Amino acid sequence: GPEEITADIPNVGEAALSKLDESGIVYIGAEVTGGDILVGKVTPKGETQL
Amino acid sequence: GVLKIVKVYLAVKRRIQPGDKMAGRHGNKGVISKINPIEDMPYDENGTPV
Amino acid sequence: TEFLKPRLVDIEQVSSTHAKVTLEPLERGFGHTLGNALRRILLSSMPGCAVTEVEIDGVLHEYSTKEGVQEDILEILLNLKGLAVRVQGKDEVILTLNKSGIGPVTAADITHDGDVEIVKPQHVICHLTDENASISMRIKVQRGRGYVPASTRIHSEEDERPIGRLLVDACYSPVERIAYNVEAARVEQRTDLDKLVIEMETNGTIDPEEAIRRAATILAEQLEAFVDLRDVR
Amino acid sequence: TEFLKPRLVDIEQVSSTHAKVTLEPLERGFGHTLGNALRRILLSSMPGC
Repeated sequence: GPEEITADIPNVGEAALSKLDESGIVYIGAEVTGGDILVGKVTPKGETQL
Repeated sequence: GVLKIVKVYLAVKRRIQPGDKMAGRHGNKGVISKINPIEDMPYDENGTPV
Repeated sequence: TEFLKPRLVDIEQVSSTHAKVTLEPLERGFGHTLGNALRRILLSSMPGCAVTEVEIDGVLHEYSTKEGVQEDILEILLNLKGLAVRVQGKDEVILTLNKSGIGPVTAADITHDGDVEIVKPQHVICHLTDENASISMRIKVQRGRGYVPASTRIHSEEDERPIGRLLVDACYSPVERIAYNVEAARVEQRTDLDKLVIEMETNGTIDPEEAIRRAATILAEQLEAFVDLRDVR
Repeated sequence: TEFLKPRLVDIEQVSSTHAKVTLEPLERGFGHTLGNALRRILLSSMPGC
């Protein structure tokens, strides 16, 4: 399937989503460090077989 | 194959730390070893450190 | 037989910046023993109040340009690190700078506070190039010891979100240059005693007598442990 | 403002005359200013007969 830039990322808190806008891209001027999310991106993988 | 691209531009400001390579114009290389306090810096009689 | 204690004699101010204090009753070699040990504590761990956090008008980050000012935001931040001020009963104060109109914006265009003393009202913050160009800024000044670079000031985080709060590097310290010279001082009767001429240099935010006392204060407090040795852990 | 005073200080003596004390933690550069100023007074101005 197609990959989404949506701000909906499995298993992440608001502190991650703090630095992000509604669209999933970091605000201009947010000072960032290692591990911070610049662009939210999600790729389809269905029926994992856990 | 690419639907969209987000290019983010970070401005990192790095100062100086042990390990940077520095050289004069005369072919004298060097790698900063320790970053010393002004207290341990050699000074002349007038008191201006080096 | 026993010993002799020193004292400070004439503290001769020359400029608000630089001055010569003197200490007369020094025994043999104690002028050197002190002068370097004092130079040590003088240059480093002296309290000072330097600007820390600066939030301006239309600017998201230090890498932008304000329409109407020929100084890049980064360069204006750098100008602030060199603004010398002094407060009294407040350990951090936020100063509001407002100005507009063509011309230089000096350090005297800010808003005075009870504890605000601008020691260099002529200090250039930035210029202003267009008739009706206007700049408002919140300048957060704190007091502390040593050198705290802006980098080490990002680990507490915990929502310092305000995108417009530009941290600058903390230079907290008054002292610029310290030099000591010991010339031999003979009080009329003693074999040989020495003087201490300590020639210092300052940003104008501290008077010599206040400084040299709190300097000497830390010494005995560090020697405190030193005297008896309880092998403490 | 306020300052640092050390802790943990072990004096491991090798005979009653000679010894190695160690004292940590000292702030930046305070190790020399003390170490030298006391070396100064021990070697120079100490009373003895």
